[PDB]
Amino acid sequence: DEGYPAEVIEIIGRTGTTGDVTQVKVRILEGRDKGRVIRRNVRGPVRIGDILILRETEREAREI
Amino acid sequence: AKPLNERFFIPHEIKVMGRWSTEDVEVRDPSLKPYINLEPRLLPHTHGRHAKKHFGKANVHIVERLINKIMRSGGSHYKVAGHFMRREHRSLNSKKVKAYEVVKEAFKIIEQRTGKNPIQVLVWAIENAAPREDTTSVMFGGIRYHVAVDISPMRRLDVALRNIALGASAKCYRNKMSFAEALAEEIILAANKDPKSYAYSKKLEIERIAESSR
Amino acid sequence: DKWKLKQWYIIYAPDFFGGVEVGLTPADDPEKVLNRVVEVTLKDVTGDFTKSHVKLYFQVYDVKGQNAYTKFKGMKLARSYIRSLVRRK
Amino acid sequence: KEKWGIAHIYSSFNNTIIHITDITGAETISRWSGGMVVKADRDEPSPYAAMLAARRAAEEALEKGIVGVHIRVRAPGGSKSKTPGPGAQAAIRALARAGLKIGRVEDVTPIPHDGTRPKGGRRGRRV
Repeated sequence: DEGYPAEVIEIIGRTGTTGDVTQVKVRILEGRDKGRVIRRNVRGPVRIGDILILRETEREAREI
Repeated sequence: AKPLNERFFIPHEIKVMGRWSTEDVEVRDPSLKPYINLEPRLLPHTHGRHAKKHFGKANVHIVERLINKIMRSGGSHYKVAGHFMRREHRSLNSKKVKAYEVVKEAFKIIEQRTGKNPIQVLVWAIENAAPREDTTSVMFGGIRYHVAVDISPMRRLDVALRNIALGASAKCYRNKMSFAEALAEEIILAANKDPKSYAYSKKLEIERIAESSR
Repeated sequence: DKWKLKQWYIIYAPDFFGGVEVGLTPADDPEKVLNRVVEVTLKDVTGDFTKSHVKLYFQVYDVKGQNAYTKFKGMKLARSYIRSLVRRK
Repeated sequence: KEKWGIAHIYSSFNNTIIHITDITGAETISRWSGGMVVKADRDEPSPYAAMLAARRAAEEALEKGIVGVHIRVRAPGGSKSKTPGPGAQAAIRALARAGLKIGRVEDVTPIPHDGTRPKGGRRGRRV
């Protein structure tokens, strides 16, 4: 599998039952979705420029 | 017991513990690469000074992070391997010298058993024990829903280190095996992807639960 | 496997619509395709890009050896088009 | 010499059904639903279950030779709900991605012209 790395570029805001997840916009670094900008939820502290290994690039997290 | 030249070891170069260098250690995970500190450092002891700053742990050497994670009791409000490990007066809590000695002996054992750099083996174990996805509850409408979420590199590294420490504690708990031997065995198993490693087993379980939730 | 027993017939539009190809349909027996209805658009039938909201229904009435010709049965306008046309005030 | 069929999607709040038929609609090619993919009733209308069922149906259609599909989304309609369930756009995206060309996309929900009386009484569901 090895997933697909993607770089975070902008942060929407906080989200969750206890507010411990963060929604961000990521750009797929490589794969079949090269250059596509999607939106995903993230658990844990995140900052601009971080890289997340998405196990898949299919379901985009909905609006806040 | 110990040789005098080892009891009075005198380093002369800036390297981890005065014995191992991180110049050849390679991290092939882009997510975890910026957060694993491998800068030239002799003594892995910063006396804290990083909890105040947000994202301050990114500038702390990985060996010191491992020492801090080892410096604990093992289990207070959760169960590891189906048991509590409440050691009150005989724990490593706030014993950095003891944690340092344990980590040094474990690194020596790892080096002797593998033939490679112990820091490289630790990096491999962290990479193979860091989960990539988790599950969490999100409240939309008037009720909650369990959905799968990604994990930040910071949390990935934290979970990997905590799982390695917990596995070492479980392996060393109430057995003839010592803490250093248990830590070395756990690190080697995690690096070799063997399912007996607690960290790798927990990573597989978490990823499977996340896949089921998504 | 019954799928290997099915042959593909070519559906033909009515003569006054140009008699052009509109699709392919699988069938085991040629009689089973003798009454099927296919929905197409005037854009595909004639080539007019503006009239993409008109839907034509063609019903097969003859099979001639992998060539099923159709007759005109009905015409309809798109539901979205009608909803756009109708408005308050 | 182009293989084009019709993909009917039945989307509701309890389940999703993806059914691929020929251009005339009288010849079934593939038919998959959420309950044949997921193991729990609550998971049947989920977009993930819809995506998996759509992927299986698209694979079967591609194996049988269909290359393009016209989408036909449908809510239960009639006296029941007239809005498609969550697993409709996800199924359409899965069909588009799995390797099937997408043609016309229309909504064919049956809209009554003041038809029959819906169930639940004059006070509706009281939960």
